[PDB]
Amino acid sequence: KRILVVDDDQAMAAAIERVLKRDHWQVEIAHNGFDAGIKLSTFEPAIMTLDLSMPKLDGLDVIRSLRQNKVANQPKILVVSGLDKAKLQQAVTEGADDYLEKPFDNDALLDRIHDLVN
Amino acid sequence: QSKRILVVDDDQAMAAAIERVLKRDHWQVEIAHNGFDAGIKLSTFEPAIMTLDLSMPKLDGLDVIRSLRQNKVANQPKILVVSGLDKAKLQQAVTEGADDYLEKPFDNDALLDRIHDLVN
Repeated sequence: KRILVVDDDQAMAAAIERVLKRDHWQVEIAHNGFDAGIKLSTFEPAIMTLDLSMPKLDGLDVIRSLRQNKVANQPKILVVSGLDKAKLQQAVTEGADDYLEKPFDNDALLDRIHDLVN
Repeated sequence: QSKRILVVDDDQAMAAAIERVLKRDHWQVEIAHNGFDAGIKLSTFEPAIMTLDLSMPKLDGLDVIRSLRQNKVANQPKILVVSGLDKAKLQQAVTEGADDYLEKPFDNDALLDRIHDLVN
């Protein structure tokens, strides 16, 4: 029941955290790649939400590095789409498990999360 | 103690030149070009030393140092900060916990002196 939220947008990351805390999830937030990298084995989560509109983080390369470094505890990757769609389609192709598109409901978030583990 | 060094730098050529000097000096080297790879390799490779470039436009070296302190990572490497124009960022990195620094441009033997000083 551990969830890592990766987003540079602190207000959005906080808003995501609130909805997950209602649905009884333990949340950690990373605003950058390094912190996301560390928390992947320091917090050791089951699902990682990964925002694809981070100017200083490329989601594709996160997915790439995950499956090409033979990392243990490799979580389910829920990709959060926005401005781009070529990025989104090749993130799922690269190895994102499921996605959310802008805009998404709080229920659409939790149903995506529950479909990912069950 | 080990001979493992993680070189963190987005400049592929600078990271390759650092790696060449360390390899020739009998160190085992991995490279990360971005923060996520750096953070992943810190677990999977467990370096004794991490060299951290302060001129990475997508990585703030202060965030790396603070993330290591705040998450309380086991078996942390010693951090050699590699600094460019921003002198205030250099001093901030050192005060916040960087173990040593190296100012760019540097010679091969200046790199080696720092690396050897961290392990001695």
